[PDB]
Amino acid sequence: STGSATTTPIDSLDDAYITPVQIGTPAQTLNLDFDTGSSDLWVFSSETTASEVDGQTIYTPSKSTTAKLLSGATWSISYGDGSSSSGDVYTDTVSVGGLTVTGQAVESAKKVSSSFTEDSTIDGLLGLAFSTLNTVSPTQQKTFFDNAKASLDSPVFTADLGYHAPGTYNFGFIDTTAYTGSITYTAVSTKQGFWEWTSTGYAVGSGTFKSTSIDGIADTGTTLLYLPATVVSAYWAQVSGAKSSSSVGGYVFPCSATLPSFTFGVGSARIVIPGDYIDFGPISTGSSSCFGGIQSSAGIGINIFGDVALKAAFVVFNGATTPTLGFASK
Repeated sequence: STGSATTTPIDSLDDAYITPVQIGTPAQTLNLDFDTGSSDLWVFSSETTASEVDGQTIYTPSKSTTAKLLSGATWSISYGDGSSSSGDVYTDTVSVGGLTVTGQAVESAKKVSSSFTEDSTIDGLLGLAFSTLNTVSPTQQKTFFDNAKASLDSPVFTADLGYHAPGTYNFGFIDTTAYTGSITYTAVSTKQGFWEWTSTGYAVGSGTFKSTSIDGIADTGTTLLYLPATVVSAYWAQVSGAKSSSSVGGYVFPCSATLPSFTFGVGSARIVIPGDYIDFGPISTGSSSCFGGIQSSAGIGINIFGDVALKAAFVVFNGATTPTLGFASK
C-alpha cells in the first residue's frame, strides 16, 4: 500500500504545517501537525476541557462505530517549546492520504496548554519519531508509521515541505519526480528516539564550506533551524545590524535586510536554504525588527533541523531494519 497527502502551512510564515487525517467511522477529518520529533498521535476531542478549545475541530469517539476505549491507558507529553497535553486513549481506524491503519492509538486530550488552545488551525499532532518515545502508559503504543510499515510497498515516508506553499507527505514510495539530482542517504541513530543524524558542515552565503560534524535531528514539528552558537554567530555576522536579543529570545535583524543563504552538508552533498526562508517577519506587528529563522541550540541540548532546513529538501525517512535519512535538492 501507499498514501499521499498534501500538507499546508498554517500561516504566511510557515510556522507549522497541517495535514488532513481521517479518524473513525464515519470519518472525522482533523488537521494534524505531522511531527517527526515526537511519537504520539493526539487530538482535540469531545473530552477536552471546554475552556481549552477555541476553534479546533474535535474528535468525538462516541460517534465512531470503530472506536474502542483502551482501558486504563493515559498519556501526557511536554514539548521542547514548553507546551503540553494529556488525556486518555482510544483505538480507531486512521487514514492518511488513502493509507489506512486499523487499531491505531488515538490519544484523546483532556487537557492542552495555552499555546495549543490559542492555535485554532492545529487539531492535534501525528508523531513520526520512533515508537520508543510514545508516552502512553502502562502499555506504550506504536506510531501510525510503525503500524503501517509492514503493509507499505517500501518501509519509508517522505517529507516535501513547501516554502510559503503546500507540500506533500508520502508513505510507502519515493516520488522520483519530486526532487532534482540524486538522494544522498546518511546514517541515523535511534538511541534518543529521534531521526538523529550528523551533518558534514555548513556554508554562509557564497562563503567557503566549513567541514565540521553537526549532530542533530530531522524534526518537521519544529519551525526553525537550531544549530551551535558558533555556527549561528557566523551566519548572523553576515547581516548588517543583526544581533541576539535576550528580551526577544533570539537573533533579530533589520526587516530591510536581504538575507544570505545557508548551506548544510549531507555526506558529500549540499542542501542550500535560500535567504528568504530564514525571514520570520516582524517580532511584533508593525516592527522593523524581524525574527531570524536560524537560532542557537545552546539552551536546548540538541541541534534541530526543523522546517527551515527540511523545506529546502526532499527528505526520505527510511524505516528499514537499519533506519537512514535521505536528502535531495528540489
